[PDB]
Amino acid sequence: DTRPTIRPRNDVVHKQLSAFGQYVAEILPKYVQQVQVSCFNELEIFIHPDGVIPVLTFLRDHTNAQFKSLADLTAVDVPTRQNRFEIVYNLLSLRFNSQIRVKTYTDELTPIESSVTVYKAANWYEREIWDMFGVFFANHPDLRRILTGYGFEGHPFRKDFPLSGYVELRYDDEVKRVVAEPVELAQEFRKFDLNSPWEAFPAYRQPPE
Amino acid sequence: KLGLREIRIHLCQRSPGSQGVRDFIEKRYVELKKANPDLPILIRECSDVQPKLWARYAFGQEKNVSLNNFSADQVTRTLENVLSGKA
Amino acid sequence: GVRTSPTGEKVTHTGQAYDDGDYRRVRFSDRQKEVNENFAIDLIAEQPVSEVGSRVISCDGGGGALGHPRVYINLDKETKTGTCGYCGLQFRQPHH
Amino acid sequence: TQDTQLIAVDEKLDITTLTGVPEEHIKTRKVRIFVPARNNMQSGVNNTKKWKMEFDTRERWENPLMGWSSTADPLSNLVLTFSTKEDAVAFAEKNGWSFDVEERKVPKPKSKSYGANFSWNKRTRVSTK
Amino acid sequence: LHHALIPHGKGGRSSVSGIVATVFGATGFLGRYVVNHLGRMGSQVIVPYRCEPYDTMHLRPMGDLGQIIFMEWNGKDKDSIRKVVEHSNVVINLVGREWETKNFDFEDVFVKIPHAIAQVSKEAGVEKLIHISHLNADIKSPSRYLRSKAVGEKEVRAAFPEATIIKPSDIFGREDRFLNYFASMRWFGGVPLISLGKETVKQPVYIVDVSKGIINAIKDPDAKGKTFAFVGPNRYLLFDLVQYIFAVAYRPFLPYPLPHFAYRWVGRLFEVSPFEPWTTRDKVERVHMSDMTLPHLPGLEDLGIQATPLELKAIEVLRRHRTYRWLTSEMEDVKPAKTVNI
Amino acid sequence: GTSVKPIFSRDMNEAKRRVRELYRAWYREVPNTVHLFQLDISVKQGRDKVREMFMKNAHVTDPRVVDLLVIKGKMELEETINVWKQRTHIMRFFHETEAPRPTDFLSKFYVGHDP
Amino acid sequence: ILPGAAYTEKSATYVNTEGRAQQTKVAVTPPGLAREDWKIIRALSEIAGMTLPYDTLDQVRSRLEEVSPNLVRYDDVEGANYFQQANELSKLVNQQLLADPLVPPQLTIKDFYMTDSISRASQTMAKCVKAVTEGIQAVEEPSIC
Ligand SMILES: NC(=O)C1=CN([C@@H]2O[C@H](COP(=O)(O)OP(=O)(O)OC[C@H]3O[C@@H](n4cnc5c(N)ncnc54)[C@H](OP(=O)(O)O)[C@@H]3O)[C@@H](O)[C@H]2O)C=CC1
Ligand SMILES: [Zn+2]
Repeated sequence: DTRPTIRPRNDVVHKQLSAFGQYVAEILPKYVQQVQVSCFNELEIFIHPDGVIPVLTFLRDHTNAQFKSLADLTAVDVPTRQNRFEIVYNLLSLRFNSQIRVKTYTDELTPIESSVTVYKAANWYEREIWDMFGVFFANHPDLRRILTGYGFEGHPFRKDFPLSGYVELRYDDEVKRVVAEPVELAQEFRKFDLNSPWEAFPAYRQPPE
Repeated sequence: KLGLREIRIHLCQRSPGSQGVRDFIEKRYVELKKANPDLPILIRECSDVQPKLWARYAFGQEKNVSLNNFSADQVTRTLENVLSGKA
Repeated sequence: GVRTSPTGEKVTHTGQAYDDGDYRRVRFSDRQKEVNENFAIDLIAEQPVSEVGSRVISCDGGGGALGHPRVYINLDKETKTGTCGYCGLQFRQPHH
Repeated sequence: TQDTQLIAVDEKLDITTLTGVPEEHIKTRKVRIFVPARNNMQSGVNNTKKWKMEFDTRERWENPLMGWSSTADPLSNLVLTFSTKEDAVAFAEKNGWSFDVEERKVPKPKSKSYGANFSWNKRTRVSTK
Repeated sequence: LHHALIPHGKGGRSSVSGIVATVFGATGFLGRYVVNHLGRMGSQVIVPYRCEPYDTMHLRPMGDLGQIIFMEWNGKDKDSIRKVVEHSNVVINLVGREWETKNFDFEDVFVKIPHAIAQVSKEAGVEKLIHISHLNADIKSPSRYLRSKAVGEKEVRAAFPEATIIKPSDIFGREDRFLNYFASMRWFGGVPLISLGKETVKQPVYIVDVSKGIINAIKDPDAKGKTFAFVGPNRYLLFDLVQYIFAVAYRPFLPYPLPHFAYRWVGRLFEVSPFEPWTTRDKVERVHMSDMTLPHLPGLEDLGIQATPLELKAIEVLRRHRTYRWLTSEMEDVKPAKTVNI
Repeated sequence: GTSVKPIFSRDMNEAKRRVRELYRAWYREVPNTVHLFQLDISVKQGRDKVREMFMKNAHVTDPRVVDLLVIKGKMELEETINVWKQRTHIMRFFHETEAPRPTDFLSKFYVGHDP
Repeated sequence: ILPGAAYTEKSATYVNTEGRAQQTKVAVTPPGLAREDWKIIRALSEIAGMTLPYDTLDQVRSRLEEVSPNLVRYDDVEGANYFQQANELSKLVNQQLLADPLVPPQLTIKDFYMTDSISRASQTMAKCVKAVTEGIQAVEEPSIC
């Protein structure tokens, strides 16, 4: 084939995903702000934060969507935006053999309606989002830290949280108990600025401001 | 001891609030310097600054007379007021 | 070879040797200060200077793929020899 | 355009008490907002298009052992990227960090003409090509 | 200071404190704490040991990699002492033994060993030698422990002039043989206080306070040549002190009065044990002897430290001795005993 | 821009209300927590440490923020009640092992380049 | 002798000959026990009793603003004026010229290199002045990588 290295691209899936994207957009124009199909046939739906519950319920219950499995629930921390956190939902439809992406936005101080009602799988995913990033979710049953140690300060996955953290641990013999101290690395993490100053992909050349 | 050590004038280049001191300095400053050649009158100007006068007295003391919107005659009358006392 | 320091400690090929007043020496007591003896700075000198009747040469360190990347040395300056940067072997044009 | 029990929250965002940063690393640190200059060794410009946030350097001693560059300041390798100065300068005091901002240096346009290389009168005529 | 001894960091494990300690006999009660306090600040402590390396294992995780160096030394060997103190800034002496071993009596371990340590340290060229001796050190006290200590500190003073000498009164801590010793006396029927312990007056001092006192002495520039005396804030009568111990331990109290000569006999009886003796005759004299106040010598407070009362850190030692009936009792249940004016 | 929907509290008054009983829920069990975890420290220094932690978070003047610490303190109370934090986690609040960092400019100049 | 901080070891404020007041940043902390220059003087004043007001870099920079407001306007040339007034004052007093020709201290390359303390203590700079003084034969190394 003329493209033995380039990954083949499917247009039929692109058309089916695009048609469904318009379908969902017309169904709930109250929350669906923009929708796009990526080059590698993946659909993303951009909803308003208030539409977290209604949009998910429609995708879960509609006969023409039947997205009945929350694959994962994560957020991407982008400090340059007004709402730095960007909650992302990934759903899979077993009946129609397709996956969808539903993404919202949220600043530091704003609660999001927990999707525990629609997807009981979200319950533990919600705690991770709050623990790693700090996004609080209202109506969550048992919202608490899930991964970080007890009495942990801050939210690690935030881009403004240092990788090495603020506190290390040590067994102090004077108190005969493991204690916490300010971090002091034997060798500091050698940061590597390895971004070439030459443009990589002209396709994503952001127009000048 | 509070004998006069230095006088600092901070004036804006184009602000109308510092217009009066500009009128003073083009005319009367030279005559003042002939009167007190030893005195270090400082005219460190700037942009968008409230026209103020600093007078450094001995033993490290500094008064902060502010000549905001003062006219040229007003600026001069403030000056001789500050240096009226030799100490 | 290895030169001993005045304080009585072997000096590494990098020239490292602890000062007499340096406290960071108690580590070596009841142990041994690891130093290599085959000083690469010396051993490369014993290699004979190859003589080839060509303006330029190609050195790969021997072994083809097992050596260093192939470089070309310009043996034009008759004043001195041309040495491969990777391995250090010298070359010289015989009276050009 | 959203009736969600809206209340007046005029006061500036002060999330500092929630980020968990200790007291020391929240005042005595002076962050810098700047557009990084191009690496003068190179000529590309694709690294001078995003505002960067960085923290002032601190002590960096040498280990009693083999001697790496130890440190005790966690906010040493933290570099943040912002697409606009206003977003960058807003992230500083929202997190409660004293900042100084350096304006972007735009290379001024320079008129270049090949014909000037061979000028009848002007001293810009070159002696080699 | 040497080019490699300039202090660096923020006092943490990886921070370079700049002091190369040589804590002698660190495999013990105070040796454990002083190494730890030196370990936190990042000080290369050259810890010599004569015991099994296993008994020094607890010492390893108190300093950054390469900081704590273990060396083998012998008391009756100048070469071993020289080897450990050849590269050092400060040498800490903590060798001691409450009983007389077959190969080591009070004379050997409180005068002979401190003499060799002090003499070799001066020849080596160290800056400060911190030597420790009992507060009750006296040349005429019958207890050879106090008698040997008094001779040693005078000798160490002669050999090393600017050698700070510490005179702690009586340490108490997790493994102190002072609070534990009295708490362990429940097994032997009742507690046989000598003359009911109505005359002996003691001034126990917290072990952590002594440890930080030593460290502050190291960094202090005025400690050169001084002779400190470490005492606790309060001062306790022996009978009431043992009352506080057994009340905090919630154990039955049987104040048996026992004649002094008889006590010297039972101390002899317990001395026969080849292993660690429960108590010796010299130990009986020490608990019977009081801690005289020496206001002329500088106190603990002068080393920028605040003393910790025993009634504040009492449950630390006696929580273990409490049975299950009292393993969970609070701290303030038992109030401090009688406090004779200090 | 100046208006954004709240967490739990509509203004400072009810936000302060949710602080009070949180302090109430923190006062009562401190002797119980000390008993539960075999705290070396007495009850008294437990109570003011709760007070001091509540005190340091006083400059907050935003209803949304105060809700966040209020709910965060609730989890901290929850973690302490059902023995989720051990002695080491509790003793973490009492900064014991670390030496006091002096506050005078002279001492800082003596020890390092710390601003 | 009081060890100070080099220009790469402090966040200073240097003013060029054109009037622009730019600032440097701490590239690496001073070696050994050497501290920042302004903190040394401020600490010295505290010991001597006459403690200075400013205690932080922002404070001393604010004090710098009070003495001269143009020392804080970073990367901004504050244009001066009143040349005529300076000219009139120079008309006062009379100092006469001399016959000594205007000879700059540095006429050739060799004395451009060895000027300041950092340059004088430099090793790579010593090779340069060595190179320009004598011929090429005194400067060469087996330079390959
Ligand atoms: N109340 C008190 O007990 C007070 C004690 N002091 C002094 O403090 C010092 C240490 O006390 P403490 O830690 O409780 O004592 P320990 O018996 O608990 O520890 C003594 C230390 O000295 C070592 N040591 C003792 N004798 C010898 C010897 N002959 N050869 C080699 N090493 C030896 C021990 O080694 P190993 O562990 O292998 O036996 C151990 O490291 C002593 O000098 C003591 O007199 C001062 C004031 C008060
Ligand atoms: Zn080669």
